[PDB]
Amino acid sequence: MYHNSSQKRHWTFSSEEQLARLRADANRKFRCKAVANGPNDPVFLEPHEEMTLCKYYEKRLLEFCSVFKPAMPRSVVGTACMYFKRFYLNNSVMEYHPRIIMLTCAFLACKVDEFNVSSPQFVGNLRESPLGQEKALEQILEYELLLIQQLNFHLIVHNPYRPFEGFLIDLKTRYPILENPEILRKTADDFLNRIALTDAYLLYTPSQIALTAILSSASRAGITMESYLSESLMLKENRTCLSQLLDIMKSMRNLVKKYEPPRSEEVAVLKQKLERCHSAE
Amino acid sequence: KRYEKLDFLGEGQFATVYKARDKNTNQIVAIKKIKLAKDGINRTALREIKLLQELSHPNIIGLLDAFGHKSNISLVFDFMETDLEVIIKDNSLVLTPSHIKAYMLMTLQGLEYLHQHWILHRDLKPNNLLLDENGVLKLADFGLAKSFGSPNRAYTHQVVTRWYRAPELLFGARMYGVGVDMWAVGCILAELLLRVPFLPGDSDLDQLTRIFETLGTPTEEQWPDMCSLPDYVTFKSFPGIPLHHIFSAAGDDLLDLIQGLFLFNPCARITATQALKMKYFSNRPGPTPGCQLPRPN
Amino acid sequence: ALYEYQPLQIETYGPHVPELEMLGRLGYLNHVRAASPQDLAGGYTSSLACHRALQDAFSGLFWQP
Ligand SMILES: CC(C)c1cnn2c(NCc3ccccc3)cc(NC[C@H]3CCNC[C@@H]3O)nc12
Repeated sequence: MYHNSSQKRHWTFSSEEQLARLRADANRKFRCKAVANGPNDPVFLEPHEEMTLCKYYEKRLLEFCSVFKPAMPRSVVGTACMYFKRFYLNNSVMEYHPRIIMLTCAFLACKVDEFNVSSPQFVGNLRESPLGQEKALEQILEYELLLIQQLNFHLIVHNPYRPFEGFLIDLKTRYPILENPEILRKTADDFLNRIALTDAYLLYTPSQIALTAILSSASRAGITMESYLSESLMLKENRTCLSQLLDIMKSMRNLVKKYEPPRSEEVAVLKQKLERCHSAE
Repeated sequence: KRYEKLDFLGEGQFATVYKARDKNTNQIVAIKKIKLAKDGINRTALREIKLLQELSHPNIIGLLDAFGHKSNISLVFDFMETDLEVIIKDNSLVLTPSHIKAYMLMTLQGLEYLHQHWILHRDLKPNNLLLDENGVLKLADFGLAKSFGSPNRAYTHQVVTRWYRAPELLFGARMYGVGVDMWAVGCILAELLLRVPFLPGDSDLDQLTRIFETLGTPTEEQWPDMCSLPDYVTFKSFPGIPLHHIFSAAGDDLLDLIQGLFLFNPCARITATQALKMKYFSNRPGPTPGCQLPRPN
Repeated sequence: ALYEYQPLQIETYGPHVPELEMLGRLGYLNHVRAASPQDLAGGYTSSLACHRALQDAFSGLFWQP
């Protein structure tokens, strides 16, 4: 349950600039280590370039999990993407290659969410030569404990998907002003897919994320839902909680608007620098 | 790696367990070092890691730390001196009604918390009810424990040790809830009272025979939809033995608890919450303090 | 030194979740899939799935880090 989770306790941060510090520190430690290993050398990635590669490899994780046979449930994909985010919070993309950690994240997520895929079924989803699938499997298993150590052994991930279903039940039963809340579902799922690309999953509760997605679908539909917040969720009695909640949903929507995708020609250069840094690791 | 290995505490399928001293504090801990090809880290270890990181209750085993090397992970726990199986089998210990009340109370508290966090222990038996030196019972061995309440997942039915396995699992339920742990608490309570395995069936069909012979063959009035279960086979109509002829020393309060735990219908079978609210716990005598629970020495 | 049951107070930092036996009489169960006879026979009731969904929805709704 989220309200006493390791996720709440350790992996939900106060601001986007706290995340920036963690990542800047991880980038810095790789440089500091590599220079102590034999200092402002252009072979290194800057933290914003690591961020672009993390955004790019998040997207490839999404596509890997999308095409995955047998069909990978949405909570495994969400758990994998959360691990990928959490790994590269305290770790450099220059130390551990995101293409391997992407797959290790997916592989660990399959195990943690009881999606009992066999290792041969797993690496059979890599569009690679079978020698490369077996090589990729060795790397996946080699990095697996490293992932778990870098997650601080906090393996359960609370995704917005189940809270989203809970709000869609609650809307139907308690909020008859919104007749047919399932009109919100597609456009709320669209927002949920957008907010997953941002740092929101490290900043907000999965209930806040799910509510934001629902209310943003409703505002996009011309439906006011302030009466759901005030009357149904009882926030008429605690205006100081209504304010906080509306602030959270506002900041989360602004955090989607300020999202810029990893640009294809930017990434094409950063991948070569990433590869050069891995060749000269 | 802050852990000096004292003693060897046991081996099982996935792990060897050792008593260790934590050098950083001089706490005695049990390190469960996981044993091993091309599957990576063992799922039973990851199941125990993932679930016990999210639970914090006096009567559930604390995962104090975890660490490892290349696919050989090791999990550090609270050191427990004994289990309820050792108490049950130790013919020198008297299990008074207050001792049985205390053991049941702590089990149901741990199980209430666990069920409130939507986890089934799914392997409850006297081995897995460990006792610390202060006489606090903890649920342990989370190797089969699973999150429940999600329809989008099927669960296996071969997932409590046979003698503590609920009739819905023996009839092959792939969807179930707290009834699979609450039956096993029944079986443990029965074994606390009798000092012997209550329903010691040799096979799954023999387990069903033992259950129905003891508690009566369920009617479709007792357990609606029973016939729908995948591995349902009809049995001879056993009358069952009245619970006061089984539990000759049980008061009517305790018999109501036992009866609620042993209802065939897993929906009607009492939850840990409603078990704890029963007059059995509220009545005299009080449950013994942990410091006064019988210590197999 | 007798037991008395205490309701197991844990802070969910979000709105009140309606209790498991209230779910049908408050109309929540109209809006989830019914438990199949197999699921019912095993002890899954869809009050379980409903209640879990409602508990997740409200879990930390009012919490900020
Ligand atoms: C891993 C952790 C949960 C743990 C803590 N103390 N402890 C002890 N202590 C000694 C002991 C001896 C006899 C009976 C019970 C306990 C033994 C032990 N053995 C491993 C399994 C065996 C089956 N019962 C559950 C145990 O965890 N596991 C543990």
